[PDB]
Amino acid sequence: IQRYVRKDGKCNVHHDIFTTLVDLKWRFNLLIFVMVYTVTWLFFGMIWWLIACVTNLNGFVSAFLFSIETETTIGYGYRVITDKCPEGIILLLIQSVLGSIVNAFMVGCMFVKISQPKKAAETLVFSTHAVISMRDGKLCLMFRVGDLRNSHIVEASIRAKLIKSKQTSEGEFIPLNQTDINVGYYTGDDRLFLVSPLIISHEINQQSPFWEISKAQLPKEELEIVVILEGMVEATGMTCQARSSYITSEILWGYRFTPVLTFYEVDYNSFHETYETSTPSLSAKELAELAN
Amino acid sequence: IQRYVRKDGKCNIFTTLVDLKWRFNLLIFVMVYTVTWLFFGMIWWLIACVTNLNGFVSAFLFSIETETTIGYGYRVITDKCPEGIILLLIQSVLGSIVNAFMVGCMFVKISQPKKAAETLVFSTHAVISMRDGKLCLMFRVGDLRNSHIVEASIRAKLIKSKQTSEGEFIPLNQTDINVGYYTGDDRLFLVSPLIISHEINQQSPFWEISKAQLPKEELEIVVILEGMVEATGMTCQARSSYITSEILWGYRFTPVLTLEDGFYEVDYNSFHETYETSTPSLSAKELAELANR
Amino acid sequence: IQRYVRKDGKCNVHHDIFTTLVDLKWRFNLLIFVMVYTVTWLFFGMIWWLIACVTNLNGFVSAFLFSIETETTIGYGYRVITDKCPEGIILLLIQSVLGSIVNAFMVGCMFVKISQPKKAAETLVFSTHAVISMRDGKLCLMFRVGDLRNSHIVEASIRAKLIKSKQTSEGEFIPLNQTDINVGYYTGDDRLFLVSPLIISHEINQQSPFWEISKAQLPKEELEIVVILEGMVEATGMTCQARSSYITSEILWGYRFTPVLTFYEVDYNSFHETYETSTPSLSAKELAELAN
Amino acid sequence: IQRYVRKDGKCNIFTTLVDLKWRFNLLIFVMVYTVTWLFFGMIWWLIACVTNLNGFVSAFLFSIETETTIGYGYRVITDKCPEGIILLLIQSVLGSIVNAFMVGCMFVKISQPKKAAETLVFSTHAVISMRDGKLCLMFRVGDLRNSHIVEASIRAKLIKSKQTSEGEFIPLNQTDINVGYYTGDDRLFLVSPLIISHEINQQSPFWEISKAQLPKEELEIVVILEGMVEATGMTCQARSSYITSEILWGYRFTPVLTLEDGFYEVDYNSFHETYETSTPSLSAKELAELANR
Ligand SMILES: [K+]
Ligand SMILES: [K+]
Ligand SMILES: [K+]
Ligand SMILES: [K+]
Repeated sequence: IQRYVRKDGKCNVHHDIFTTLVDLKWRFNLLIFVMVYTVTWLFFGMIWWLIACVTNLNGFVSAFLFSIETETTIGYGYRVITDKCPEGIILLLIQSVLGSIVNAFMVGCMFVKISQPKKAAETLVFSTHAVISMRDGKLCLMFRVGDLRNSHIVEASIRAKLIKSKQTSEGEFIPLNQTDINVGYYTGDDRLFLVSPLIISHEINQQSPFWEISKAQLPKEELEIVVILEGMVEATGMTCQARSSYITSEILWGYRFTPVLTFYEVDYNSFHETYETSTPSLSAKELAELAN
Repeated sequence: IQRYVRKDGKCNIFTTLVDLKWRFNLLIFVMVYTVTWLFFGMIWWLIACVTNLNGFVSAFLFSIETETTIGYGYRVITDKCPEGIILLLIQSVLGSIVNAFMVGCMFVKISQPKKAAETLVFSTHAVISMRDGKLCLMFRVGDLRNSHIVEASIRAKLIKSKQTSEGEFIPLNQTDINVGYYTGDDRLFLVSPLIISHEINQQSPFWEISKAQLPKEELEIVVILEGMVEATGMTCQARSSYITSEILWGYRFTPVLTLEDGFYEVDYNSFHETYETSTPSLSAKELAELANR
Repeated sequence: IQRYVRKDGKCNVHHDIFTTLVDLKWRFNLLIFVMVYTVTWLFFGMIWWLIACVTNLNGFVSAFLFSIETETTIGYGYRVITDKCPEGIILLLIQSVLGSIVNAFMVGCMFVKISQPKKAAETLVFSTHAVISMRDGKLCLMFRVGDLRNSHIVEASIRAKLIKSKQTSEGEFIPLNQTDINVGYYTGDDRLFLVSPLIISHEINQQSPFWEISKAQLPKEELEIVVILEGMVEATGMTCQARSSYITSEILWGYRFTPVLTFYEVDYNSFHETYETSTPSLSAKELAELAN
Repeated sequence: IQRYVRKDGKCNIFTTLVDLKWRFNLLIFVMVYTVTWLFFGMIWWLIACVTNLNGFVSAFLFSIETETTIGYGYRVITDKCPEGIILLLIQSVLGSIVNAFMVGCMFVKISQPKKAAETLVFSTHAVISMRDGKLCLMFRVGDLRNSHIVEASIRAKLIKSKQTSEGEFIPLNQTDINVGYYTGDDRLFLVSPLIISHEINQQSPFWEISKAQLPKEELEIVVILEGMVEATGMTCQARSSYITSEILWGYRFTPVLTLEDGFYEVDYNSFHETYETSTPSLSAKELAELANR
């Protein structure tokens, strides 16, 4: 049994032309466009030849240069239009109208491909390990988060899902039952502001799915913490998502994050790195019972 | 009377054009252009500045070649008149306005949020059965697309008539169904088709409704899903509705998740399918009293 | 002392070029554009005349037709470009680049003006009177809401502000102190779905600013209920706002809305109309005290 | 060390271009076009299909007239070569890509959300004083524009260092300041400049901080306001920051609202202004203990 979300953000789960085109390399992309235009010019060029209104046209090649010069609106005036036919005068209209729509679509896509905010999502980095340790009387599940590029994407919001197999009192099996892990939702502390990389901290309370799990129970647990971080880029109001996961073994008990902060200079080497201090090995449940 | 939202989610001067079908959208535009070319072509003829123009037809080819900015140079402009030099300006400016309406209509017609979430599907039925002691109304949602949805989120309303103690009748009362609102669990991480659960508690409009009352009842659950397309800046939306007959009592969804060679296989044939299980005939209210004693 | 928000949605309170242009009539709008283009053609036409590379140009008028034919990219070829000068060849570049930006800006605006969702906000209608009456044991402040056009804008969300003069224990005067009136926020019942016109219902509870006010107290009260309704149009994901107000005298005690529903045919005449039934004249506070 | 957000809200291949100043934005583009015209012009010369072309300069005017789609017809295309007929296609297609980047950069550069809320202003100072028994941190926000903001909403974070009982130091702890989140009162109806209030209760990071501690403290309040421009589909945003010295203790905002002939007059000179009032020297915590006994 392997994981459901990989550290980078791909799902290990199998099943708008714009959204097709964005996922395509420039190799393949440039190519869509050239074709889409040629096939219109081929199509319309063939209709001029079916119309033979035309000036200086001698072969197949001559009708092409016109079709293009008409649709692109160049019109050198070596190949002009006359009045002797009804059919050619009206084709030019249907062409120039359609030559507008096909253009708009292509530029719409061309923009959507370049506008895509998928690039900004790359510098968004998650810590490699999640750590459970004590923090102000309470046992806290913690992980780091931030951006590798300082300028853009400071505003964001974190959420976390917990995926585990489940069986109900009634016996129904829920394979990937997810429940939301509170990373600051009720307070508005999940609305992040990534000046620097921040430690996101889930407080292990009575509502926490980690309530009754101790240091010993932990590795003997088949759970996965999915982490979704979505933020708005600084130069553009366009927002992008970023995911990483944490399987059971990826969570270190008794550990605490290595502070990356030292003018303010941010040390990106220490980012993923963690250290352990003396931390109770007990479930947050039993710690709270003995606290009372 | 009928429903208000169909299974496919559809309900029962610029907006007018984007609401139209493509087939017509283009047809209107063709007219819209001809009528500008007719109008402006007629003004060139009223101006007769012109070169090689002989009849009505000749002024047209110019009007078009001017507005489309082709200009073959068989029909050029001279200087002898004031009127023609300035018309060309008013034409070329107005030729941008018309163009903008078209591209405007494009961008909008395509990037509408119904057309983005077309890959999001809702299960054909809702089901009412027991989950961990609580009676639950459930339906299934799923993305066929691998292109995930940013800030995906579920919500549902119940459209049923009701009457107050004071004798006030509300013909089409709407009360929101909780589908994870208070916990955050209504913000979906939607990869595998999820089974959304409304826990029929005290606050549920389904609190008092039993197995034998279910068919006799007259109501409509509307299910709405809004996120953002990961790749575009534009929103996606998926609606669906469950009328009283599509809400199966005492049934469960067939699991769509299987482990197949370092990957998990989702069977979308099983997506809609449901199976019957032993489930109480009482309302969630009446079960609460039984368990209370 | 008059109101702060008028029934239509204007504020009785005194104090991006796109947002300037949207508010302008087509009379004035068409006009901005024509000017913006002429002034570029005048400017660039004058630079061709400063350059005198040119073919068949005789007066001021001749340089204009070129400047236009170059910027609009027409180029009839009665006025072509030669090679004898460095200056003209490079101007054409600066023109065609700037002739792109000035165009883009104009079409950007032209779209933003037509795309404006201000029109859809018109058919959005509010009831003329707000009514306080009993509804399932509880005293409820109620008002109607809906769209005059059936097709578009069914999804919306209601919120309500309450504006009243205020003075703190410490003596600070807050002239237009607003507090949010719960019209279904905590439940998600404020997320409307306007199949038909709906009665929005504020439950007068211990949190309600109308808690301690009875039928007698009501007219002797200097309060205003601001009502913001914002919804997304059906054909376009573009969303628009719509406001109406309710001053103290606009709220009828003992009254209940006339049901507009009777296939389903919606009776838009009865929309604003209301009727009174036997309703307790007591503050929701004292009614709850005697209920216990 | 310095702040992270300035008073004006600004902090301390495509995104690279939209982040640039206009002056440069255009300059880059001029190059971007010349280098395409140079490149393609050189391919026409490598092709030498051409009419009236004599030197290097002649191939340029064509390359441009072809890419810009001008085409004067002094330099036309013939049929004798295969190579030239097909280059023109690759050129005219690639001439759209470059154009799209430019318009792309336009649309984006202008409709960025900082540039929309430029009319939203924040008060220069924050103030800490008493309101209806509760100690309150307040700041003022205001729209100079009459064009209102759809779904306007306030939020604030406090950037202060702290240390846990277990000896864990958090260099730049962020804890959200409540400015109406739980009630809905953080959704602003923003016409008149509002005085946003954080009630310094048990949950406030300012709970324990007194008058004499205030200056000695090292923290940063960040204030963020997001709504939508009523007229455009695009978002607007206003940031500002209040460093420890901009938070006046025991002060109050001067009222900006006056009744003047069937209308109300807002004085924006008074917007930023504050006045001192008798206010306790204790923390909101210590006042709570005094009142408790
Ligand atoms: K052209
Ligand atoms: K041309
Ligand atoms: K020509
Ligand atoms: K031409």
